[PDB]
Amino acid sequence: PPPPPPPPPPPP
Amino acid sequence: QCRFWTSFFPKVLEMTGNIDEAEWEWKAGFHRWNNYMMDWKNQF
Amino acid sequence: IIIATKNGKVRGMNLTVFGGTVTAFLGIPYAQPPLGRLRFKKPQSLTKWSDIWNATKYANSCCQNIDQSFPGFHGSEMWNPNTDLSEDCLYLNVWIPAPKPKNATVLIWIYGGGFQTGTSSLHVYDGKFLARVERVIVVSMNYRVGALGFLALPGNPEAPGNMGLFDQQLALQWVQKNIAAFGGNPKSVTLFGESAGAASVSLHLLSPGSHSLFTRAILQSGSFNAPWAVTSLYEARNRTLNLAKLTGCSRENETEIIKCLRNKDPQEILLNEAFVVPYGTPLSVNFGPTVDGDFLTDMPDILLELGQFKKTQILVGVNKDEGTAFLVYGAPGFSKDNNSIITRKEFQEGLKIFFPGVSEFGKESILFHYTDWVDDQRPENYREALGDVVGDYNFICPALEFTKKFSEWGNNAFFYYFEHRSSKLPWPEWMGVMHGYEIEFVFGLPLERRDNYTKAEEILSRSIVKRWANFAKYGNPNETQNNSTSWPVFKSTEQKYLTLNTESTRIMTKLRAQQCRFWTSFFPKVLEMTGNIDEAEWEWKAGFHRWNNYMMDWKNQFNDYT
Amino acid sequence: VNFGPTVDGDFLTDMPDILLELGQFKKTQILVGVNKDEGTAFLVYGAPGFSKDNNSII
Ligand SMILES: *[C@@H]1O[C@H](CO)[C@@H](O)[C@H](O)[C@H]1NC(C)=O
Ligand SMILES: *[C@@H]1O[C@H](CO)[C@@H](O)[C@H](O)[C@H]1NC(C)=O
Repeated sequence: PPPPPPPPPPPP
Repeated sequence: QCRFWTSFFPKVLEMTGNIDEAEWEWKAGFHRWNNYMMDWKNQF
Repeated sequence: IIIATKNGKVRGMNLTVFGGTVTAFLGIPYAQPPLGRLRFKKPQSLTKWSDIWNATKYANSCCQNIDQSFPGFHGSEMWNPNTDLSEDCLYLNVWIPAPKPKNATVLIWIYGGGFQTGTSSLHVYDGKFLARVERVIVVSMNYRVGALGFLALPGNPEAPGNMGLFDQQLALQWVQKNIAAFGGNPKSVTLFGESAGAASVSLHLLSPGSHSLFTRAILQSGSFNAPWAVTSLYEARNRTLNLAKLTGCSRENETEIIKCLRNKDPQEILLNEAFVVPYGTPLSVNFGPTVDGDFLTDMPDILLELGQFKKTQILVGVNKDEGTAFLVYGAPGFSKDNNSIITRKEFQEGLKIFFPGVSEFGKESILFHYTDWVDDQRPENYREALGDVVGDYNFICPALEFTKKFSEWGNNAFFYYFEHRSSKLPWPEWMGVMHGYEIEFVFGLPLERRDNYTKAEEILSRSIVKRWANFAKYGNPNETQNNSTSWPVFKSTEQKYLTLNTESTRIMTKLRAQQCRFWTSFFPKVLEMTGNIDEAEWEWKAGFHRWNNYMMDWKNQFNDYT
Repeated sequence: VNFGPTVDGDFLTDMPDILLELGQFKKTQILVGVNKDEGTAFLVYGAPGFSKDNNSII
């Protein structure tokens, strides 16, 4: 399938 | 020694100093990712 | 058979052992019963007894919790006490060879049980065998354990702490006072004990009050410098205050706290003992030795460093698989009816169980340090590793460092490594030469042909008993001159030790030196990490590496799906 | 390396370890090797105590 998506970061 | 340098030392570098190079790397990952819409628009 | 002592005459009984006779006096009182107002106080000298006491049966065991994790299983139940529990428990037992020796060397047994449990009346502590075979006198005593032995409010004579230790010391004094009436030599006195017996004897090397009542010392798997052995002064006091809180004895001053605590039932204390520490281990000692100012006038490492202790010969050793006993008492996945194959995550969770307060980098480094495989995948790797971790952390290297530092002041030390797995072990094979399961060999049970041990185990037990007796008599644990392996001294340079098994005993050097080196010279510096970071970049890396490999997974077959 | 190789997007489309991880390279035989003391030369270029005219016990 079309793949899992990326996760974004938490920046401080 | 090489077991140490490949499998322990990187995780030791994982703590000292924390700056926007991680956010630089996320910019790299977003650039790694944004191409996948055409891979989503392969046939669809 | 009646022997007149300073307190009065005592009657004993003959036992027939190996075609000979031993005279046993079981349950001799050595102190006033610590009841009522004497509860939690230091021991009081025994004044006098009434007529002749018939010391022909074991006494009550002292109050303790009982191991009940495996009902009916001989492996666990053989160490549980087999008589009634009571606060009136300061009694000792003496086994003497018959006929009476004239100037015999005395062996004093100190039971273990991690300072929370144990009793001198176990079958595995019957001293008739050693008395029969080496014609020496053996004495063992019951001493207070747990909070009853070690509740501490230092400076207050109503409960100063280390009471159990002071019981031991007073018992030594009783031995000095009385051993001559038994045919004993007060100038040839040897102490021995295991896991807490060894910690106690080692503390008697440091305690000025103990400075002139014995000659030598045998230490089986243990010493005071282990992390679980001694509690800091204010952690002890804090725990005392917390037990008081749990029991409804939190008061203004100390003496009101003790007044209500002297009225509590022993069972209430026993059921409350387990909550004074927020995150305990299977080796956690709620109430144990501390720097009381009397028994310990300072932190033991400092006293040790300065050479202020009894300069004498020591005998020290350990079993091959010291750590195996504790995993089945809390870690998930382990079972005595399983082969206990665990995963990396189960291993890591075990690490969190046995090392609750250690930083994340500490866990990563113990994990890294213990996975340099000789051979992989080899399924039993992680299981043995975790057992190997606990023992290494808790036992062998502190014992060795103690020996090293003791020998730096010029006295002879001899170290053994017991490597034989008993043919009668009820526990599975994977647990090997377990903690505490050398004592039956120490006490000579395989010499008894009716006991289903092998001939080789009889031979082994004869050889260790012979060398032990020679060490006791002469300070040198030789066996025979000619055709016998000599036991060399342990020196900080060569660090020679003796292997113990039935095949062949031989001399090796620096047992697991690299692992124990890690625990003494790297591990202390790991609790100094103290850097609590935002953890968000750390958790970001945690999700980021899985982002990387889950990203890898796509084009593995994206190229194929074309 | 003051000025050196980087991810230019043309020659190198990503950080090289990732490309390595993904098998995106020429599939052929290679011969690789090293000398025992590659690093000694650099100590006399900054580390205190070292000299090519010393026995450099530190
Ligand atoms: C170990 O014991 C548990 C129960 O405590 C059991 O569920 C598990 O199947 C066993 N693992 C084995 C035999 O590998
Ligand atoms: C090495 O050289 C340094 C300075 O270059 C000097 O201080 C040191 O004494 C030398 N060591 C020797 C000659 O062993």
